[PDB]
Amino acid sequence: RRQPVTVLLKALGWTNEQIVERFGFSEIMMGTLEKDTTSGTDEALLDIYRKLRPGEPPTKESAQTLLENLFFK
Amino acid sequence: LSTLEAEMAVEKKAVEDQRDADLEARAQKLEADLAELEAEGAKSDVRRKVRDSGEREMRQLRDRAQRELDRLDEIWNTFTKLAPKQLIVDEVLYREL
Amino acid sequence: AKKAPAKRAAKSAAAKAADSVRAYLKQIGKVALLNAEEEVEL
Repeated sequence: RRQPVTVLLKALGWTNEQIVERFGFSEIMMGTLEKDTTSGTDEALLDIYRKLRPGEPPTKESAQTLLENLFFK
Repeated sequence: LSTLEAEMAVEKKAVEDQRDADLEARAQKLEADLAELEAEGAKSDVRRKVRDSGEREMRQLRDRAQRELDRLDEIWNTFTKLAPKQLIVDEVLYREL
Repeated sequence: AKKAPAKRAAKSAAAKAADSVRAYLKQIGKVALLNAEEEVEL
């Protein structure tokens, strides 16, 4: 729990303007990114990494492949 | 407690002296290098990216010295307030204690 | 990534935190692999 849907949309590497571009008519789509404090796409992967794999200090090689391997792979 | 605090102060100071010594050397190096950059005709944005890179390498040196100053303060605070039933999860800290 | 590498220091937040084998792997990971010269030394 405690996971905003916006923090992951940035985890793919999409910049916020894309959120404002794709979200559009969605008001809570902007307010969720407006409330979310995650700055950067790699920092959001880290907030996702410690919630998904608690106990293991991550690596930029492991932080990126985690999301890719989980679903897309 | 007296001799311990006294040995901790010197230790924390020795780290401080070093941070200063190291930080002034990296600054003079950047002064020397921005000097050659003006000696030759050098694009303005190139002279600033040398300072930007040089400024950032300094923040690293200070941050690292700060980390050790905090690690040392954590050691001393922990040991002075130390009481039975307290829990120590660091184990690198615990080893230092 | 100069301010990101300081965020990669969240690896420190991980070393402070369910499975028993995960627990044992965390600790054996803290040591460092020797090369041929050190093995002889030891």
